[PDB]
Amino acid sequence: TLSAEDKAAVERSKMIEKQLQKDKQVYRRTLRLLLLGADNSGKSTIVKQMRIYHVVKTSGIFETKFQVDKVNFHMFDVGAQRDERRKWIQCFNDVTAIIFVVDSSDYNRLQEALNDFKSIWNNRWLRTISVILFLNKQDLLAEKVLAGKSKIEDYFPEFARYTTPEDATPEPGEDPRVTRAKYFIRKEFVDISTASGDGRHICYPHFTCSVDTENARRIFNDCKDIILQMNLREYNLV
Amino acid sequence: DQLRQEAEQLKNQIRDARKACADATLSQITNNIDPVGRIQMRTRRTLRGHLAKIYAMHWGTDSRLLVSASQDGKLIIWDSYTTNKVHAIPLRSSWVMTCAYAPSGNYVACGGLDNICSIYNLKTREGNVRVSRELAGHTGYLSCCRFLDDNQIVTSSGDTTCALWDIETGQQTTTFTGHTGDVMSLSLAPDTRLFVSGACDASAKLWDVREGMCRQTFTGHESDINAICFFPNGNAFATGSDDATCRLFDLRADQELMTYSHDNIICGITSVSFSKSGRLLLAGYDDFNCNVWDALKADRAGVLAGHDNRVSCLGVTDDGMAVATGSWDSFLKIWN
Amino acid sequence: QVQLQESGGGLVQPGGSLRLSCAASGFTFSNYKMNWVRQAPGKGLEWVSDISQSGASISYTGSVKGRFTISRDNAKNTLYLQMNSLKPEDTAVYYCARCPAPFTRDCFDVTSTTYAYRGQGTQVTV
Amino acid sequence: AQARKLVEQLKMEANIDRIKVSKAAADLMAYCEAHAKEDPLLTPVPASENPF
Amino acid sequence: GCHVDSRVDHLFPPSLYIFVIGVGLPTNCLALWAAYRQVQQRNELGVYLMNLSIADLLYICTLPLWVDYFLHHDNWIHGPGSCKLFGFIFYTNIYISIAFLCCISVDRYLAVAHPLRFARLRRVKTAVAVSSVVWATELGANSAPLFHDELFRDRYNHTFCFEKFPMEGWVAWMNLYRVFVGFLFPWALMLLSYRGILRAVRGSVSTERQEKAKIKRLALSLIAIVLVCFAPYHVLLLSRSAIYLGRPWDCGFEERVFSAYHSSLAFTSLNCVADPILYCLVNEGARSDVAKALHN
Ligand SMILES: CC(C)CCC[C@@H](C)[C@H]1CC[C@H]2[C@@H]3CC=C4C[C@@H](O)CC[C@]4(C)[C@H]3CC[C@]12C
Ligand SMILES: CC(=O)OC[C@@H](O)COP(=O)(O)OCC[N+](C)(C)C
Ligand SMILES: CC(=O)OC[C@@H](O)COP(=O)(O)OCC[N+](C)(C)C
Repeated sequence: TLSAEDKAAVERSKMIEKQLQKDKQVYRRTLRLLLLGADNSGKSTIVKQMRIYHVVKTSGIFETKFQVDKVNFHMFDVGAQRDERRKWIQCFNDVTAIIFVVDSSDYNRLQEALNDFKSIWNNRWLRTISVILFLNKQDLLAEKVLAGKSKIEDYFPEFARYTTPEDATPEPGEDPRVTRAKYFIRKEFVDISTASGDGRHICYPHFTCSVDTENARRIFNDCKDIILQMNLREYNLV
Repeated sequence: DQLRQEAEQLKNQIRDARKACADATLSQITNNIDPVGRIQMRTRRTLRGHLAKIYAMHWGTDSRLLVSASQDGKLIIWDSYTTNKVHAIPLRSSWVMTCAYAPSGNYVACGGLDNICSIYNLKTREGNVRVSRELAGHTGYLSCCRFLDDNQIVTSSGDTTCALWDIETGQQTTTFTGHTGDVMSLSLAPDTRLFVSGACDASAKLWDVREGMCRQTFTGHESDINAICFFPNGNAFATGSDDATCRLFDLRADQELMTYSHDNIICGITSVSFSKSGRLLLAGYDDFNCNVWDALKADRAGVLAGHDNRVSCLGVTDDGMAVATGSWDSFLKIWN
Repeated sequence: QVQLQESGGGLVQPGGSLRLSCAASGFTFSNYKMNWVRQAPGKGLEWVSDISQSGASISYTGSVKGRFTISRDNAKNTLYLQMNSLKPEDTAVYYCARCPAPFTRDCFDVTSTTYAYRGQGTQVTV
Repeated sequence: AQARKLVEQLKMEANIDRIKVSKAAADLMAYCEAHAKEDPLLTPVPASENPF
Repeated sequence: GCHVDSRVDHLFPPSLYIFVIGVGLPTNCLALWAAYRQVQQRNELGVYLMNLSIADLLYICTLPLWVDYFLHHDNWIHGPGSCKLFGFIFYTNIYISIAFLCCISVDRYLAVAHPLRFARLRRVKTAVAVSSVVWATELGANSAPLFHDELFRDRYNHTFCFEKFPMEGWVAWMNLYRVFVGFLFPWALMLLSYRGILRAVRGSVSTERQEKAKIKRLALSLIAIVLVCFAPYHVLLLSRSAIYLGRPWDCGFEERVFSAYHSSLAFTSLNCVADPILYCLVNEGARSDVAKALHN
């Protein structure tokens, strides 16, 4: 009894629904990551390395697609956007993880980086997103520690009264002072993460360098762990 | 500094004039109107099909097809009378947050975190969606754009600047600047000659399309402006800020008319729109609920409690027949 | 209008102390986290300290941790910042930043001269 | 100096044609009372006339 | 056949069956509703849960016929056409439930131990296909009974549907296949899947201690409930089959285990209570969802 136009509309709606379901399965198959960091963090080097190892000046978003173990990863980098990030950050409340690159060798700016990390961690819409903190540029930090021309106590006086954890195993080939400084920075970040995160919010601290070629492996492992955690709840395992 | 002293003197004079004119609260005069009855809106047909959060939507002239933008990078035309989807336009940029329906429906504009506005034609002879025009030049992300003519489009970007573009030449006809914070919401008067833009500086500025300069400014919200709507008469507008309060202002009086707030609301007004008569004000809140307030009494006419996530968009039809609200749960609900 | 006026400061010899008073008007002081930041000449802004809405939680930057003290009075909606043992490296313009939204402990009040809820600052020189 | 632009905008704000709030309130009330009948939301239309 | 009788046949079986019905009906419907909600979210786990709930509901609907069977001591009043179907529904629903529990365990093992792999397997379409294959294999591989008949009446005012204690060699071989394939193999697969899930959780440095121990508790309870519900019946069945295969038509065995057989069969029905509980109600989110739906 329905008119021919109505029937054509129903058929078109069914076709659109099928296409939307296919797009949904494609979207679910791939994983989407958000890359953030300071000016000195070295985001450009990391993204170039990822593009070349795992393959319009007003553009505001740079999307690089790489594959690890046949798992597609879409990393978004913010470009031509104003430094006011209180607004657009809300759009990334569905990303699987946020890879935040922090220059551990820049003491003057390590506290601003820590404050930004704290703000990201405590945001109302980002409390469900795990953060993969990458302390990049470790070579400069090690060189500065060996030279001794710069003292962490000038900016972090707690470093003076800090002792290397006994449980942790220091690298045999690394200077004890470098390991102690890295562990102190990681401890600060971990305390920031754990002060208000539990049950549905985890931070993964790792030490990496711009020259390292195994960052993709760590990112893939992080994503595997995050999907495991999500499935634990989605599959009623709790 | 002489400039600072002059600015302070002008601000003090404006404040004194406002205080003298605003002798008493406007609620006392309006209280003579009888209380409005219980408007218990009920859902009619929930919409599914989106795979991500819904951030924008606008009603067409025919009041039958409504555009909707989802963060997965899709624009879907939803038929209110049937729920069938007419057009589905994938976008190169996933993070699309703005979309609108042209008065004639010939063109649809959209934007996202990218600083490029994409316009497509839904009446292509071939029948395949194509990028009719790509407006570029903006420095920040597109927040919201509203149509006023089939030949020119007004858009607001995240660079604290609004731009009017001519679709024919594809260049910035004129630019509006002065905002300190990022422009969030936009609204055009019925004459399409004046428009009000809100930003994160807790101030709303009224500009003229032809003049190309700031006309008036409206402070009074405590926090960032998240939504802005024009009263049907066109001489007043209503804003919704992060302070969990809504304010109505008059372009002629240059003073606050009514304030809507309550102690139990500690979340911000994501969306604000007016009905055809303007008596009822609808506001979306982060608590997964929508509230309806009396424009003259600020009474809670009704509460829409059915929603599984944050309420990003809200709008009323040109004829006021029904209200469609979108949320982060990838669902749009129509209430009547 | 959201007005955030700063008062105090001046020239003090090394080893002295100062107290900067920040006065708020046009908004509820108790509903917002308050922040104090500094911007040294020829350098970017640096965050000094912050106080929660109720004042039960306070944090300080490592540079002046345990030396400066931040206190807020909701009766007069005023915020005090007392500085002790000034040094030449502390010469900078100090701003009273508000948090962008209420009922949230996360703030972004270190923006480069575009924040709306920051005041016009006090220049402390040593 | 950018402050010059700000003061130039401010001096224009003093040239607005201010109108007594009473007249605007009366006009708004008249508009609301005239358009109250034509608003379906304020007065729920019969289910038969409702497209939904 | 054999003079086999007992005073507990008319007390324990029917009381247990009425208990099972009364608690399954309120719970199985809610479990099916939760499974349908999960399917609407395109969570393939719901399909297996929905099929398990359907099988449980069918078993419950079949149960009251045996309640009449035990209300009047050992007799069948309905026709052969009736218990022809109902005794192939009753016996096969158990193994269907075990198969779907195994399917759930395998799906969760794939989800947890291999979060980023086997995307083609973890789909609603694939889940439906697997469920259809399971149903076809279960109804058709346990249909050998249907070839034969019922109402194997003897003296001592006894008549049996499938309970021909003086059984036949083919019944004994059917029983051997039942035990080994239907019961032990799915249970072993489920144990392996849950062991792999526990291994994956242990290897995860992100999971907290409390949730780690909670997962261990839930998995071990799920494993142990299957044994508690099904083992008592299966050991008795295997003993009967072995006795017959060694000493054909020597009915001296059922004289000592007649009551135990029926008690174990009734005890098996208790798994139609524990399954919906363990799979839907114990979950915090699902419990809250069903409570909200009921309170509305
Ligand atoms: C008549 C029937 C229901 C009686 C059977 C009782 C059930 C509830 C018993 C029997 C075996 C039990 C399990 C045996 C071992 C463990 C491991 C322990 O670390 C947590 C509890 C857990 C997982 C038990 C939970 C309860 C359990 C499943
Ligand atoms: C989800 C998945 O990977 O599927 C595995 C499952 O489908 C295997 O099915 P079976 O156990 O072989 O079914 C036979 C049933 N039985 C043994 C007679 C009770
Ligand atoms: C359908 C079929 O025939 O195959 C099923 C089988 O593949 C399932 O695999 P699991 O038993 O879960 O392996 C677990 C191994 N473990 C525990 C990690 C060491």
